[PDB]
Amino acid sequence: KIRIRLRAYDHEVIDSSARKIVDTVTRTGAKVAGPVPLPTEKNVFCVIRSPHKYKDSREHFEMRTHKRLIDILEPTPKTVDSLMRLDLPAGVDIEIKL
Amino acid sequence: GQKINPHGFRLGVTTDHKTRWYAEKQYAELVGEDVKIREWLHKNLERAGLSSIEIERRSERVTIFLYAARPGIVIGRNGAEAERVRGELEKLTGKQIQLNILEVKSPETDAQLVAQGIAEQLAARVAFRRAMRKAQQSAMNAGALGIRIKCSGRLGGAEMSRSEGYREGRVPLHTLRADIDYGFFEARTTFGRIGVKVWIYKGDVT
Amino acid sequence: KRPAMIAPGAATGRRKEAIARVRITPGSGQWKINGRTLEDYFPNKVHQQIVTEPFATAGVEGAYDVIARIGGGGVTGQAGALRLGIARALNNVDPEASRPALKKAGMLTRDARVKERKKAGLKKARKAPQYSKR
Amino acid sequence: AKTALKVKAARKPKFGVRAYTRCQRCGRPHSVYRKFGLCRICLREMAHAGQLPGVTKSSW
Amino acid sequence: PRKGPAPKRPVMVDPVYGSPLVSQLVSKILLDGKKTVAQNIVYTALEGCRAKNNTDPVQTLKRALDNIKPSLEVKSRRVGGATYQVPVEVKPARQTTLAMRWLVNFSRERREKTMAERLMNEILDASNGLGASVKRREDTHKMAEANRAFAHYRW
RNA sequence: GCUCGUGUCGUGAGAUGUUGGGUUAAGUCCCGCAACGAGCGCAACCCUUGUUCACUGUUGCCAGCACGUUAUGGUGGGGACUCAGUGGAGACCGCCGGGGUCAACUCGGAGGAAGGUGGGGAUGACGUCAAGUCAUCAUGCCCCUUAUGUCCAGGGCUUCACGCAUGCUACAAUGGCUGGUACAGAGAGUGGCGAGCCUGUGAGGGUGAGCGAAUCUCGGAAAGCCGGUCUCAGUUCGGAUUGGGGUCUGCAACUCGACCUCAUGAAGUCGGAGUCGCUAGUAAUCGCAGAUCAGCAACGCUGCGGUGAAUACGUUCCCGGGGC
Ligand SMILES: [Mg+2]
Ligand SMILES: [Mg+2]
Ligand SMILES: [Mg+2]
Ligand SMILES: [Mg+2]
Ligand SMILES: [Mg+2]
Ligand SMILES: [Mg+2]
Ligand SMILES: [Mg+2]
Ligand SMILES: [Mg+2]
Ligand SMILES: [Zn+2]
Repeated sequence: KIRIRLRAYDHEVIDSSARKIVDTVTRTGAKVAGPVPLPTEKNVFCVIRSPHKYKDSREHFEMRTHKRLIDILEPTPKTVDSLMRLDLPAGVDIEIKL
Repeated sequence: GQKINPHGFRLGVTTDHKTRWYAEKQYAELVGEDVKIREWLHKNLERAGLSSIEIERRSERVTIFLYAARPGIVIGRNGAEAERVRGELEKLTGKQIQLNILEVKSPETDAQLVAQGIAEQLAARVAFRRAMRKAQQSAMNAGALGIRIKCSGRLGGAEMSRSEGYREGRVPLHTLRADIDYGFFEARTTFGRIGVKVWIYKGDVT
Repeated sequence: KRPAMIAPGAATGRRKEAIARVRITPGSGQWKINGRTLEDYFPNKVHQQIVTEPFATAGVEGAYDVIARIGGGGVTGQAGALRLGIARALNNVDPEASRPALKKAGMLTRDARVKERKKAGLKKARKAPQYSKR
Repeated sequence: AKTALKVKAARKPKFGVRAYTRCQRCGRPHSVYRKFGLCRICLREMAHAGQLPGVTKSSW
Repeated sequence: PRKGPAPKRPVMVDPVYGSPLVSQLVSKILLDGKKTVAQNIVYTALEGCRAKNNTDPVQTLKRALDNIKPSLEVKSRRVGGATYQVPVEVKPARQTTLAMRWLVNFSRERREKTMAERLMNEILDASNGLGASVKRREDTHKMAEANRAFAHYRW
């Protein structure tokens, strides 16, 4: 019941946000499933290092998306208001499935 | 010619990204507006001296941290210049901009402002050796553990290009735990432009 | 010197990107890997020896049943993972009578040999494009 | 790139198939990534400077 | 290499015949990385061997290998302005390797249709004392004897 | 490896440090020493892989428990196993023995998933080549300004007596064809990935769920194994070329797209002098995925796993480099 999907690029801020969510809902009772980590999206970009005629030397980059999942077993409309009104860091987004 | 950018090398390890937002269907357009914001701010606020522009987004609302040595230019008189630059920012982007301007505690220790000053002196036609020595001495008076400055180009208005450099202390570029601040600027002279690069070893971090 | 102990047990095995969940139990010595029998899942004697020989080098012999759940990798990698899993199961069942010989045979060890990654400017992990001077 | 080419690429094409990408910072028409616009050089330099969130060097 | 003698990978034994020789034979056939194909060929050849003679196929393979094993072979030497063919004694491992390589190559060169019993025919002929492999062993020994005068250049 | 501060030597450029002995992958350390120090490089810190623990348990997993349409962990449920991903542990010549004047190191052994840097990546010192890029961007000066700006249609960048280079497919039987049947990893997806059903020889078309995705789709892995068949034939090898009939994308496939199908069936019998890659999960081969991208000339590139070798006596010779 009540899904919370957290996505960001830094696992430190992911973990901090998940801890804040779970400690908030708990402060409002509502027992909630622990933050379960989904597989991290791993996009890879290869780029010719030089601006011209040098293809054998290249640079690789990744955009790792870290995802965590929270279940709010207890309905608790007070926790509903809390989870819609609290503030989260800009780097992480929130997805609430009612 | 073959050296990596220190900031990119230490990105994620010790230093952090200048932009903090998440978006997976608009990523390109947010990148474009960020580029527009940064170009506009750099082109219209040279006088203040920009260490960094840090961009955050929550929901169609953008937040700009402007790390400047002298925010007097940015704030103008009683925030008039701050209001006008914010208004130009809404005009440029179309979103709600919350702009805040922060000091740099040690401008003589921040590499980007050091490159700013060295390039300004070179443009004002100060002897490059004297400028580099002054910047180096000021950095070590502040208390940096290592300075390295390199000016490349038609130094002194000459014809051939040189790559004159100064350094003392320790600047371990190869060490990832080493906190190395990197700055770069271009002195626009009557003879092309001079590239000034500055590495400053702040210390060691975990 | 003692003929070890029969005793149930379980372990896990891994080799070349292949995972082997092994559960060894007293029995007749028959096999069932992913439901199908040994002669079905490892259809040929090419690499049945590599999975049977843990018992041969242990005191117990083909009078001791095993159930295997195998995932990932190819046939040989799965064989190696299953062998390591059985070796570890025998280890943690009887760590005194089968441990010395079982480790000496180089079987309580997981070889980290994994496919080396491809590298930019090279056709494969180490193969290089044909150099052509002038 | 040429300014006329940049504005022509920006404007809606006559036929849908005639559109193309262009580096949104640079104007470069080759090697433009759909994920974040930009181009080869623009991606490399901006990722090094740290304006692209989530993008870091990969050394797996 | 400069640093020193690189370690040798241990040779495994054939599960069926219980001899490292057959494993070395399959690893020498072993074209394209197809171990199963190579040892299907090898097992078929050995079974054909035991079919045509009652003796053990591993024993007949061993006898063929001893009949193809070279004792000494000549190598090029850059002494002076002309090249020499210095005869050098061959260690047991090197000579087993040479015998296996020659067996496999001449089996591949034989005129019969299929590789399996091309190799079977070559093995039987070598064990008897005939064939291209034995001929090459005799020729290399003959040329070593011809150039035997340079046994003092060994280092 | 390249240097510096101070000292010292020399009229001076300069030298010493940085030579010597030993060692190391390493200017890595050790010993002695007119040197005493420091800095950039080496190493380590980072990423990934190999062992293990704690925490969490869905979209992942199913050992014990209860049904499921027969059936599908489908179900309640479970923290065991696997895995996912956060935080820890683990390797340090740390222990034992020998060598090593000792000392650095070195050899052997035990423990251990791993032993002497465990494998791989990121990382490229002072500088060299007036090396490449004014065409990614930026810019000094010079030049164009009813044109060297700029818009458009058509053409060209795809030409072809030739030469070189990098690849692909081959020349077959360790193979071709055909039926059946196993085992992956890493990735991508809403103008997208598209299942299922119907239709067509097929490319495809028509309907069309599901999935912003550990859920749904791409999906089939191929090599391999097993049965049948071909029987050494320029072939049931090879698939170039050429003729016919099509499909799809696109405003539009003539120049100049991919694909399907029918027919055609070229050179090629293992390649001269010469030359290239590779020391292990490597070479060899086998398929898969992605970027760009309406489509695609992609056999390219960057990755991914499957199968999986032979050999290294040695430094004499060839090429490149290091100390004196
Ligand atoms: Mg070249
Ligand atoms: Mg296009
Ligand atoms: Mg290093
Ligand atoms: Mg030039
Ligand atoms: Mg110009
Ligand atoms: Mg062309
Ligand atoms: Mg996605
Ligand atoms: Mg090597
Ligand atoms: Zn660009």
